[PDB]
Amino acid sequence: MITPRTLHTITDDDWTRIALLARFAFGDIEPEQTQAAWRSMVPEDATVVVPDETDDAFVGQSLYLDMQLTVPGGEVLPVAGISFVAVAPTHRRRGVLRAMYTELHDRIARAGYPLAVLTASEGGIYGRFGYGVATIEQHVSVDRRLAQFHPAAPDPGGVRMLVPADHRDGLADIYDRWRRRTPGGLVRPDALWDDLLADRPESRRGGGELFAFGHQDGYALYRVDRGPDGRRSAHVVELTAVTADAHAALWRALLGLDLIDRVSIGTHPHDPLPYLLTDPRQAQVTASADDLWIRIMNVPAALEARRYQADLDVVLDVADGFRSDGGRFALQISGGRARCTTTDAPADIEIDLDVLGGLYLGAHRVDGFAAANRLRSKDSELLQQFGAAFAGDMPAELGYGF
Amino acid sequence: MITPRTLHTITDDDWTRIALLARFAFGDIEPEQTQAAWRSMVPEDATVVVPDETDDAFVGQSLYLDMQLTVPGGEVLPVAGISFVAVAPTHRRRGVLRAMYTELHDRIARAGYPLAVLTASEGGIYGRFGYGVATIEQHVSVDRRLAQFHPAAPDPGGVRMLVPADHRDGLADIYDRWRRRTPGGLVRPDALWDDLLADRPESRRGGGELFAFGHQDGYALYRVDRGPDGRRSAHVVELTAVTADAHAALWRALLGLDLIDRVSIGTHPHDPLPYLLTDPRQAQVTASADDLWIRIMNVPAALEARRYQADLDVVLDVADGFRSDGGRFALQISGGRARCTTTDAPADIEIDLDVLGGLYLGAHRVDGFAAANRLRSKDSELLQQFGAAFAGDMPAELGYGF
Amino acid sequence: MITPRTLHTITDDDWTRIALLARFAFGDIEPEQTQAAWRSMVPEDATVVVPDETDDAFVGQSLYLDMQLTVPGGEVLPVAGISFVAVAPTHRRRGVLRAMYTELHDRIARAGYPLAVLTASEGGIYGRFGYGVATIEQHVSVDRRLAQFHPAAPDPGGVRMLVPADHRDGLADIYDRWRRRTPGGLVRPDALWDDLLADRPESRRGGGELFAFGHQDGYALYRVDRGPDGRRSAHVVELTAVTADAHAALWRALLGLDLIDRVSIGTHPHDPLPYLLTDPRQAQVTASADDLWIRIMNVPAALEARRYQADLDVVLDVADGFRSDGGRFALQISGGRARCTTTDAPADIEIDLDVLGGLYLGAHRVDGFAAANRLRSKDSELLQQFGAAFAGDMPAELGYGF
Amino acid sequence: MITPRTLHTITDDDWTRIALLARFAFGDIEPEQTQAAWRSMVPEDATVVVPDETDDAFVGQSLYLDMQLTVPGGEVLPVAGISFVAVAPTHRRRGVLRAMYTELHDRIARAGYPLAVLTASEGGIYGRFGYGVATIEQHVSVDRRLAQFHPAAPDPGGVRMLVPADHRDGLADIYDRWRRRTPGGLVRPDALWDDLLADRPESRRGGGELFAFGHQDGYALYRVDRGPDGRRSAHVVELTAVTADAHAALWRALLGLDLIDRVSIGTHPHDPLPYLLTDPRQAQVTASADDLWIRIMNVPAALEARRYQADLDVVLDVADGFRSDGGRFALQISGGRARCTTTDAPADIEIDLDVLGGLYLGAHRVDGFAAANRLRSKDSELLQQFGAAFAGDMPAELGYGF
Ligand SMILES: NC[C@@H]1O[C@H](O[C@H]2[C@@H](O)[C@H](O[C@@H]3[C@@H](O)[C@H](N)C[C@H](N)[C@H]3O[C@H]3O[C@H](CO)[C@@H](O)[C@H](O)[C@H]3N)O[C@@H]2CO)[C@H](N)[C@@H](O)[C@@H]1O
Ligand SMILES: NC[C@@H]1O[C@H](O[C@H]2[C@@H](O)[C@H](O[C@@H]3[C@@H](O)[C@H](N)C[C@H](N)[C@H]3O[C@H]3O[C@H](CO)[C@@H](O)[C@H](O)[C@H]3N)O[C@@H]2CO)[C@H](N)[C@@H](O)[C@@H]1O
Ligand SMILES: NC[C@@H]1O[C@H](O[C@H]2[C@@H](O)[C@H](O[C@@H]3[C@@H](O)[C@H](N)C[C@H](N)[C@H]3O[C@H]3O[C@H](CO)[C@@H](O)[C@H](O)[C@H]3N)O[C@@H]2CO)[C@H](N)[C@@H](O)[C@@H]1O
Ligand SMILES: NC[C@@H]1O[C@H](O[C@H]2[C@@H](O)[C@H](O[C@@H]3[C@@H](O)[C@H](N)C[C@H](N)[C@H]3O[C@H]3O[C@H](CO)[C@@H](O)[C@H](O)[C@H]3N)O[C@@H]2CO)[C@H](N)[C@@H](O)[C@@H]1O
Repeated sequence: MITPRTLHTITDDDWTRIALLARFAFGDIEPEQTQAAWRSMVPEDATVVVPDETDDAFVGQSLYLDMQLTVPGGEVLPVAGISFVAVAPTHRRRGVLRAMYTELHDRIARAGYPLAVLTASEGGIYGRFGYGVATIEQHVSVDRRLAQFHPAAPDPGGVRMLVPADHRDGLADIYDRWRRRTPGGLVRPDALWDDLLADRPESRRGGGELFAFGHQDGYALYRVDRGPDGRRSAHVVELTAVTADAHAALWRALLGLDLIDRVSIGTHPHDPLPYLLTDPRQAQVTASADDLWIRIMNVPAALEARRYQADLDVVLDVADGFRSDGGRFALQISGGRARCTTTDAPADIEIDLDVLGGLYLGAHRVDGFAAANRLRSKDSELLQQFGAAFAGDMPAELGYGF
Repeated sequence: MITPRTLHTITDDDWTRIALLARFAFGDIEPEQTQAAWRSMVPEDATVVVPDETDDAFVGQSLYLDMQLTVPGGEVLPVAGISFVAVAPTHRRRGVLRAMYTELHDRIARAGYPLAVLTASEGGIYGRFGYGVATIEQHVSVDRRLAQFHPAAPDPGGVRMLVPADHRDGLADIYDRWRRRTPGGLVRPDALWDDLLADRPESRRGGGELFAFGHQDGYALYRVDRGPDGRRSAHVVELTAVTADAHAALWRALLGLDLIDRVSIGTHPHDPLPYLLTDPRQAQVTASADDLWIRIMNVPAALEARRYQADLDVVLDVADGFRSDGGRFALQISGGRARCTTTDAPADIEIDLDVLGGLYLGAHRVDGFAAANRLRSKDSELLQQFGAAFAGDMPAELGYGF
Repeated sequence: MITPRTLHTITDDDWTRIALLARFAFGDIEPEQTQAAWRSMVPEDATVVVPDETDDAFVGQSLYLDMQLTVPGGEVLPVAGISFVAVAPTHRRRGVLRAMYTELHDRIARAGYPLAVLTASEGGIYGRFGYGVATIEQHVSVDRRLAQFHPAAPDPGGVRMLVPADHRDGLADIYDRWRRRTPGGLVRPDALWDDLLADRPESRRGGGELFAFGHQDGYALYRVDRGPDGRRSAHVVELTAVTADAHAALWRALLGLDLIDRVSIGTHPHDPLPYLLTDPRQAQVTASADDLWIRIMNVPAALEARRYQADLDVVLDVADGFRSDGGRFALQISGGRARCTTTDAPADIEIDLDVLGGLYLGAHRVDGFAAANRLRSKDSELLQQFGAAFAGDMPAELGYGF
Repeated sequence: MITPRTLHTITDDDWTRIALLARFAFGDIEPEQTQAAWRSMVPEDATVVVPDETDDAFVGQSLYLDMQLTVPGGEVLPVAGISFVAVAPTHRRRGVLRAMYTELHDRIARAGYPLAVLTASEGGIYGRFGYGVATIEQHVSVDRRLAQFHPAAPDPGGVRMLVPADHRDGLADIYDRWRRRTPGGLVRPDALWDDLLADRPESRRGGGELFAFGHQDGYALYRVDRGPDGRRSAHVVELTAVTADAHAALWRALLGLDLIDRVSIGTHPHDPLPYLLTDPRQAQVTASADDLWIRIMNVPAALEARRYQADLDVVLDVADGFRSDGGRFALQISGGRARCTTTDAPADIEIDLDVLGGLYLGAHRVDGFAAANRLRSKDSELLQQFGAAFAGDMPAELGYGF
């Protein structure tokens, strides 16, 4: 009783049927405008579902969004943004997920995309299907009362107080400038902008209505919120800056607010904030989570489209235990650019598709993977070269979650 | 108007004074015998104090340890380790601290040391003097019952259950082989060993009673504790491993304790553990914090000491605002080795000595300091090269605190 | 080089700038018709703001409300209620505050107000400007199920349960009766009652709709809420009694609710609630925090207005390091009343202006101040006599906060 | 059934009976040396027990310690400190406690004591027996990191660190100088001093070993304590200060412990500590609670021993539902000194014996009692004159627990 039919387009009864299943698997009723916004991002032939005994509702679902992701060196690639994946609580353990994934990857594949990307949702299983953790989110916390900036620290001022809803075109532009300069940057449709700034109480979790700071080269969205204390603290929801001074002047404004005791952000790994303060201990790094996951769908494409931090000439055997996207490729990186030729010479390096996925925005070291035999070579030193080559120019940051 | 006094040698009465201040200053301190080992490690003319208006106990105290740190590429350097620094709460008011630091650091240079090192005390100002954070601890924490090793991951066995005090010599040179390999490695006199494996109730601190896992190329000391819940959790006091075989093996043993709920450790930034499991989410990285602070006491000595990761030719002006260990240097790095001579040439890159110290073990990135003007160049990729070169290839781990 | 600017009258696109600033600066934006009411209370030429270089929103703002304060002895003085003072977290450190406070106080002075009053908010630098804490607020928690009145203790009854809104006038009259009897007493404009009984969800925390109790001489507003447990307790929001029996009878009421585990109230220091029980231990006193602060603007005006508890023939040297309302005064107090007149004699007692302020409503002892050398006299008993004089019969208590 | 007998002295076998019953009723068995300390204090014919059927153990116990309370004006009286009151939880609800108290209070009365005193515990019924709350213990905490002393504030200097053990005499001497100035000052026998510095761990509340700060005119005693999250608060157990400076100097000391995030203390109502800080808000009053309770045994003797702050000539009717120590009394106060003789004329103020005991150290304001009818007079300004007379120059602080 398992066959998946790929929706050519998402009718209003299909979406209703999907927002039912999705509601069970993900929690709240993301509001009408938020999902419509999401629905608008779905290329056609991009929704694989599995119906029930009587085709009244769905008992499995998936889809990818049509996205454009920046990779190191600056190129944008179109990526397939896998999401709204759910199998009914009732039908699990009967292999619905796998069936539906194969069909969605053959659709993702035929539709052209070089990379597939997701965020991890609880209970998901991703490694064996070839997805690796590509970016890291690091929650960092500053007690504003004791933080005090370093002498050398920039102090560019020129930060306006903003109503975010009134500067859609303004913000969205700042974001775009950063997007083009930062790996992990997704393009964000006017749809989502419209929907973010709206400040739906629903999507709202973690504070009240939305405050915003503005700079010619950056902006910051944050919410205030009280604890059991009475004592409030600020949570930064997005802080996007395109110049160092943007970034600095914003952090300066943020620790400006006398109302609040702490400010926390969910940032990327090497954020400059601590180095801005006289003493790094004043900023308090308190978690490191996975953010963006990545299945490389077409090796040569993906590997050539990005730039490299060291030079390397090697044959690379990619294991793929789900599809046939691997094989042996000849990686040849010359002045930080690659030419990734299909081969059947012997290999220098064996790598599982999920770990090629992960290295890819330069967020990892071969150290963990190698020591875990997901990254093999008779030649210890070459494997260090490989990692250096794949290391990132700039710290990856996913633009937004999906 | 206050002059400090260098003690040619620390007497029983001195030490009593020193112990008394350091108790008020650091909290009811180590046992008598731990104190005895630290004392053991203080060379001559290495103690600076500000005597009380009449000498009973001191108003100000500082000394340094004779130590031996490992730098990248395995060279070992003698380093001065600034410990038991403290100003009696009754004189934190009047500039005692700078007085001692000036004298103590004078002493440290008269003695030859290329580096001064310390771990941070609450209340200490540090970069002012040229100490920068040079290594990092991530607090990783795995939920045993849900963790799961990767199918790929090595399962070498080789683990012996241990009573720790009973293989003091064995453990001790596993740790040496490690020390010799890892940047950050402090030598560890047997005085310190016998103190730790003595496993004293006061110096137990956070948990129950040391357990040990032994292995031909690694050990793991841990303590179990249970809190209000009724449920236990292991905390790893130290895990030293020389092979990735030792490490996997040790970690397999660790996540084998049915007794245990979570297993916490305090380790370096790019630890194999999460890569060893099927889903990097099973391991939960929580907090990242400073470990080891460095002040470079002799730029050419220390710069020539380690090895590097790109080539580099640059003239470096190094800004010290405490002593005069500053100045313009030719930094010439090829094939890893560096030649660093003093010069009158115009500088390509300015750098503040406290950030030169931080970068010294390969720990950070340039982006942060650059962003804050603690590191400048009109050429923006000269910087990117400089950084690229100072980077490490073994994550730096401070050997123990002091 | 900043010149501030007085708004002779508040515009609509003036009130817009002010709310926006205020929202950035005090957490939430209180409901519209809350703002409407306050703004209703701002007299002419009583708003001081600082425009941006652009002059689009405000980067500094402050204003006073014209009010009506009761002092020891029942006299009622007009008082500048300093409110909404706020500085954009962007132009911080630019000392706009001194620029504004200095104009806003010239205004207050021109207007002829004897006192200025405020409630404190985070970051507020207040003593520095001659403000002093003038009333104290004790929080109290009775656990109903073990509480029980004393045998001797009044049981008048006469408490109706009310719906708050419907007896707006009735409430208002009762309040007013209290006000004229109780130093601390602010007049409450009808605008404000309306907004109070209105009970909009947005400035309710913590609890639900607003329950109430009505005695001929007293009333009690409160909210109930489920906490974590989730067991319920009642926050008394405001309880006003003119006679001991309304006090008794209302407390009786409050403690007879059943949902309730405990009843909590913020109230003044010598509240007879605990004296009303068989054991004061039933009535847990939780905190003691600042409420109303006072800056004496016209020393003679203000001193003369109230009346006193001891006699006193002393020469006062009020010290003011912000403005110039200092000087030496012959303060002679005979049987209640004081004639304070400016003079040239040397001093007996010297006294910082912020101290005179806090001492004004009686709720301090001179001991603390004297110890700090904020209250200096060479004559030891003179000081203790000053205290004697400035004490008061009715415990001071602010009417409501702003 | 119940017939209490009054031990002439305590024999070693009698003490074990009491230590037995005490453990059941109080939990920790105070170390041997503690118990001896108290035994030391128990005078002749001062122990009252009820034995059980076999006459092997006791099923009800009580005694009083011979003590020395300091009352207003600085005169010391001998007071009977009721201690160690127990009833076997087996024989509770049989009237054991009233029986025991009645005889204990003749012993006290016939002994010649004008005051019984105790620190309340458990349940703890105390009102009816004539005991009222006499002194108050307000808990204060200071976030050390944020607190600043007011510029005006003494910085007297003069504080040393100590091993408090090695300074018992000079400590006790300072304590003595304080005890004779402060109402509530108990005399502290060497035995007790010896037991406090004994620092035994099974009587150690609020931290680890004892720290000391000594001044010639005061000392602070505190423990340090580490929270779940590894940050230390330091809790003062005793801060005895004989002059203003010593008080300033010691706080100035305490707040200078970089180790410590907050300091806390259980102190008296009007301590100067918040007044010493530039903003009183950095100090936080966090509880207010009963300390010492008092029963007046002999009204005339007691009222004559203390001094007063006003004058009055009144007939005082003292209620008493447990003994007949009440009566009507001519109370005339002038010069702050009172003569009090029995009189048969008719009364102006009728007073419960609770509230005379409670009002005795000048703690309370009479408004509370009067509202609750435990204090009564027609003439409403007579109550007011009574209270005014009964207030106290020095804030009262119990010397130590018992
Ligand atoms: N594949 C899992 C996905 O889970 C989704 O649910 C959400 C979450 O799972 C995901 O949360 C990500 C988290 O994975 C991730 N490890 C870290 C990240 N901080 C979170 O994202 C969060 O931060 C960014 C703000 O910059 C926002 O874009 C996002 O709304 C917010 N929830 O962001 C998704 C969108 O808010 C979808 N319900 C589902 O379509 C999809 O399948
Ligand atoms: N100069 C500053 C120093 O502060 C010191 O303070 C002690 C602690 O602050 C320091 O603790 C460090 C901590 O700062 C640091 N941020 C991280 C580190 N993990 C802790 O160290 C801890 O872990 C290591 C191994 O992990 C152990 O060997 C060590 O005993 C343990 N305390 O280790 C020191 C000794 O435990 C000393 N009191 C003193 O010698 C010295 O003045
Ligand atoms: N300068 C502080 C001013 O506070 C205002 O904001 C609020 C707070 O400052 C103020 O809070 C005060 C608090 O300061 C104060 N130290 C103690 C008091 N418990 C609180 O007030 C609270 O209690 C009283 C009744 O008990 C209520 O009337 C009041 O609405 C309530 N918020 O009550 C105001 C709410 O009406 C104004 N936005 C602004 O003028 C400025 O922030
Ligand atoms: N309640 C009756 C008494 O309780 C005693 O037990 C102890 C406690 O009751 C009493 O604790 C009191 C507390 O009741 C009291 N109402 C408030 C006070 N904070 C506590 O006292 C505490 O702080 C004081 C300093 O103020 C310290 O001297 C003392 O170590 C500490 N116990 O201090 C007593 C001894 O430390 C006796 N076992 C008993 O003889 C006696 O009947």
